[PDB]
Amino acid sequence: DKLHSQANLMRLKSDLFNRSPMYPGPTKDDPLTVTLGFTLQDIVKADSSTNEVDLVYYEQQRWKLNSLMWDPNEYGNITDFRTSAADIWTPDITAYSSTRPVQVLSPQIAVVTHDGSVMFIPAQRLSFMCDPTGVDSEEGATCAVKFGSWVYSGFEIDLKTDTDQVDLSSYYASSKYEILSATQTRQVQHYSCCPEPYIDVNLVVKFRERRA
Amino acid sequence: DKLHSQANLMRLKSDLFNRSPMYPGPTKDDPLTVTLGFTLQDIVKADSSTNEVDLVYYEQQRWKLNSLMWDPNEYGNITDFRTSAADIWTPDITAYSSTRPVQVLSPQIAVVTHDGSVMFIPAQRLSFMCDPTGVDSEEGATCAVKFGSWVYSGFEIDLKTDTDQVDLSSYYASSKYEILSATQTRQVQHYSCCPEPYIDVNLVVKFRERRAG
Amino acid sequence: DDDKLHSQANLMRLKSDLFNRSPMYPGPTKDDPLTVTLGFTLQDIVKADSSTNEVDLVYYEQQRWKLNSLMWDPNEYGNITDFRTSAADIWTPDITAYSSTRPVQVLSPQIAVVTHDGSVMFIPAQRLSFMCDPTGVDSEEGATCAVKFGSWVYSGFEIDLKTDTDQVDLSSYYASSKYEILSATQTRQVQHYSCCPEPYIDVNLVVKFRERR
Amino acid sequence: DDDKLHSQANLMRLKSDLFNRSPMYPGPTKDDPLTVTLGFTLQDIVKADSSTNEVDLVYYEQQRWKLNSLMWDPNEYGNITDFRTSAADIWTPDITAYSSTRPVQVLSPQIAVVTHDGSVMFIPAQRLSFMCDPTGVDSEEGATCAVKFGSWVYSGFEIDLKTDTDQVDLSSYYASSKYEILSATQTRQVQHYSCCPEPYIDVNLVVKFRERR
Amino acid sequence: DDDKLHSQANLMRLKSDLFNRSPMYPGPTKDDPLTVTLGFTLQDIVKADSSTNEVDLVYYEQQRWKLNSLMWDPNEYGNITDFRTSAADIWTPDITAYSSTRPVQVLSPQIAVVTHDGSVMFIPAQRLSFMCDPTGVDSEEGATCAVKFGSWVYSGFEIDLKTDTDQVDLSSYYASSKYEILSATQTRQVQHYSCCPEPYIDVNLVVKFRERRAG
Ligand SMILES: CN1[C@@H]2CC[C@H]1C[C@@H](OC(=O)c1c[nH]c3ccccc13)C2
Ligand SMILES: CN1[C@@H]2CC[C@H]1C[C@@H](OC(=O)c1c[nH]c3ccccc13)C2
Ligand SMILES: CN1[C@@H]2CC[C@H]1C[C@@H](OC(=O)c1c[nH]c3ccccc13)C2
Ligand SMILES: CN1[C@@H]2CC[C@H]1C[C@@H](OC(=O)c1c[nH]c3ccccc13)C2
Ligand SMILES: CN1[C@@H]2CC[C@H]1C[C@@H](OC(=O)c1c[nH]c3ccccc13)C2
Repeated sequence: DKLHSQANLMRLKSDLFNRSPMYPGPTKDDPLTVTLGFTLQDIVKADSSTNEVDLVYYEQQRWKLNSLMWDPNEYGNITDFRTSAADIWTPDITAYSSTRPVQVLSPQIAVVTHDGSVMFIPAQRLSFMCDPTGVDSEEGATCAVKFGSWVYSGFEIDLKTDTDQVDLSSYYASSKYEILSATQTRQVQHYSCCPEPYIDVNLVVKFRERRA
Repeated sequence: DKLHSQANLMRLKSDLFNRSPMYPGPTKDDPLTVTLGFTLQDIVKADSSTNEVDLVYYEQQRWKLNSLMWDPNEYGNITDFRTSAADIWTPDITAYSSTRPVQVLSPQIAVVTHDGSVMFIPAQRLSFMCDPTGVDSEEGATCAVKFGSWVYSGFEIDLKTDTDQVDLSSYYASSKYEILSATQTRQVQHYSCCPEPYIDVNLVVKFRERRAG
Repeated sequence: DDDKLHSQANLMRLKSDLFNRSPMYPGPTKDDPLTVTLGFTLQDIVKADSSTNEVDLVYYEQQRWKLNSLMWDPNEYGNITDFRTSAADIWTPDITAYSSTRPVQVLSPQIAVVTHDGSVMFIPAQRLSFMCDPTGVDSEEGATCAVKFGSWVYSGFEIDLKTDTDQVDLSSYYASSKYEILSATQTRQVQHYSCCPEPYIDVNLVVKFRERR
Repeated sequence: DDDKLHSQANLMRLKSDLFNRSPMYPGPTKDDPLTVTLGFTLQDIVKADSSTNEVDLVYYEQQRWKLNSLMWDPNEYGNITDFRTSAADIWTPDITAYSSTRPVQVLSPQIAVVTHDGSVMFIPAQRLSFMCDPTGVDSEEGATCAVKFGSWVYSGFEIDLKTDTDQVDLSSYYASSKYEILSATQTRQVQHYSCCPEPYIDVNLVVKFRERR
Repeated sequence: DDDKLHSQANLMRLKSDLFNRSPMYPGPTKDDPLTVTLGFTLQDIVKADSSTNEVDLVYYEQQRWKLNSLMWDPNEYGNITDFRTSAADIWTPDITAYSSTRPVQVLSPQIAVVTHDGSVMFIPAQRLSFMCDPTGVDSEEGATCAVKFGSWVYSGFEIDLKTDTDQVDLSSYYASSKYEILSATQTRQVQHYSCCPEPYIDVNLVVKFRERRAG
């Protein structure tokens, strides 16, 4: 009974991975749109001696590849499966103003659905460039960090959000810092280096030292 | 004789691991219950500048797979064996409010028994979100951290505990912090992101600074 | 959708032909020397530690070189003119900070852009602690420090370096840094060491900076 | 020159026969138990942190055991009596500090010595933080602490431990340490846990130390 | 174009001939012993912590040895006399600090230079924390500390060591370090241990240093 479902799932993964060579990533002729979102859990530290702030959050990443679709009826009605992020292509979404390598807090496992879509939710701790002047005031401090592909232009990787409101409903209630507001907004960057635009989602956080 | 038992173990492992492929993990039609329990060894530090607390504890993980069963009589009466956690599938049990990657303090080796049960006991150090206010009072401070699958819903991984009492019999007797109470409780919740419930075990610790008499 | 499928097979075939149908490039020799263009984009001076004389910089290191072994005719691969690939898939130059005090910490994906003429562009973002006395940083005149970059093991007969400009790119310098940049230059130098009879090449990064006020 | 060629050939053949022809030792069993000889050489107490009750030791661990599967006749292999090999080529015991607070940091190469009677010698140098209250370190009496080392997953029925002496080797203890050693002993102990019907064996390192005067 | 193509081919063939056509060198033995020439270049004393008696040093080690198994005739390979290769491609000696307090942090690419006579030059740069009491560092006489380097697992019957000079290279020492070096020596020694029937060889690096002053 369960033997058959296990066999079917193995067969599906072999047909998708071991049979077909890995996705070479997007191109101008085969571009990809990645949906990004942020769930802020904690501002751990705001360092005014170096202007770095440490955030704990997760990143919702979603995209769709035709090379990952399958007919459930042809695979025991399996409609999704979990797999190691190392078995699939994942986008190179990067903070543009980190000061330390990102520290990964969640399992590098993703969910693949029969329509070819992938959902990958990396939890992480990030130190980024942030002047916390005003954090000890009622108006608070405002910092910002952009997330995008490091190496793919908007012709290969476009980004989008499902909303411009950051999810603060999991934010730690006894953090040293309360969040006043947090937005997440698509932007188009034209850097002086590079003819091709680079797309990003800009996370803007207004925050202050917790005071009743 | 011992040469034989050694060959029997090598055979069993070859049969279990190298014959059928890796267990692809649970599915809604083949769901798995993971039994979780905690053994708290030390509250190492409570940082009020950041509201992070560092715990040293073990996490008892137990589950059972049909694909790991064998007949002991077909293998020289071997009833269990130890093996690298890399040789088997393991659940993606994750602290939901960690602030640093968890640091593993013990060997990544599991015990597999002939009924297909796996016992895995990783010791580790965790920093998590905790406001230690009141730690210097008679009432002490209270913090909590949930643990569960990151990627699997309750329809794929369920959790349970064998007791609601955290195991304190190995708690370091000269810690800077004394434990007032430690409980572990199964919870079910919905997140706005997904239509399925997710299961966690919530570790709640009440603690205060040790004082001399 | 077949056209998207075709474009993918073209890319998969090109990489297969460049990488898997030949052994990696063995690096440069006296007979086939390489020129690496180096350029720096200063993002932030994060920290200036006067107790240890170390300064920490966040910057991109632009690296560019060209190999005949990476050339292809786009017309034979459906007009594919460039592609992105893991820096592990190709040879990369061993460009090293000569006065680092800690291992460089990499902040961006290790992915390069390869073009049909055989040119490679690799732009790693990095945090570097290097040797620097920040005395004067809290004055109008400010502090001056310098760090040299070059091959560790190739002399100027095998790896030559150049810059496209002597001016460090400051267009991405963090506007609310603790430190403002008075000037930042990048200059090719040639050195002889006592060890070795051949000259080594480096690019010297000189940065003048002061506490923002 | 030719003879060195023969010697190298003989060693490569031995290693190939021991490692590539037969599978790796699956570890000890109830029917084929193993005794590991364990001893400690304490080099330094680096740090004692009274705010977290963690002490940091630098030491080496002497580990020795013997496997029939690693035996060979020297006459079959050009009179070779022993060799050095990566610890990855062989099974090693999962000897673990029961009260560490951070992952152990390895200071020496992961290479072991294998002798023709199947005995193995492995001497990992390490830095360990462990649970220790340094109260009294600033007195003439000093402070005492203890840390036990044993297998994480094998009971006394699979791995037994022994010591050649109960005296910790202090002959390489750093003479200018912040802490002088008053005593250091290593004692086999048998412990029962409520979790487990089988006892586990450990070597308990007890150190008495004080601030150098 | 065609001259460069050819030289690349010769090098590719040489490396294949050295690495794939025989298994990787099993290291030295009593019958096939090796001498490593060792030397130190000190770049910076970054930190001297008197709360724990640890000093942090950035330096590089010059390591040289020679193997018959890495020899070739340049005339057979387009007159190639040397090449650069990943240190993972070759055996390297397990030269270890005897009194480190933290793992070494590597600051240079792990690549060595191989020459047709079978000699290997490997120059690992690193930051080392080692056991060192800095008392007297705030005085004219300074502080003196020492750290030995040698093989961890091979005795003198398998790995011998030599220096080219007793004078540590201080020419590249960081001129604006918090600490000035008064002197640095590097001396071969023989150590006998109770564990083992034969002695182990080390180079003892002795450094006299003090807080930088003026005038
Ligand atoms: C997301 N991106 C990061 C920064 C901009 C965009 C693309 C990559 O940067 C570049 O290509 C260059 C930067 N500076 C340069 C100078 C000469 C050539 C290229 C670049 C990585
Ligand atoms: C234990 N889990 C963590 C958080 C909830 C549950 C499942 C995983 O989260 C998601 O799938 C999403 C979170 N936020 C989202 C937003 C849009 C789509 C998916 C998600 C990882
Ligand atoms: C950029 N480089 C670093 C330092 C100089 C140049 C080449 C490499 O060093 C050497 O080969 C030697 C240094 N000191 C030595 C002493 C004896 C033999 C060789 C060397 C690495
Ligand atoms: C050295 N060892 C460490 C601790 C005891 C011995 C064996 C391992 O622990 C267990 O199996 C359990 C601990 N607590 C438990 C609770 C339920 C089931 C098993 C255990 C790891
Ligand atoms: C450089 N070396 C370090 C220390 C001496 C030499 C060889 C290695 O040590 C041993 O084998 C033992 C030390 N102490 C012991 C006690 C019983 C058995 C072996 C050893 C590592």
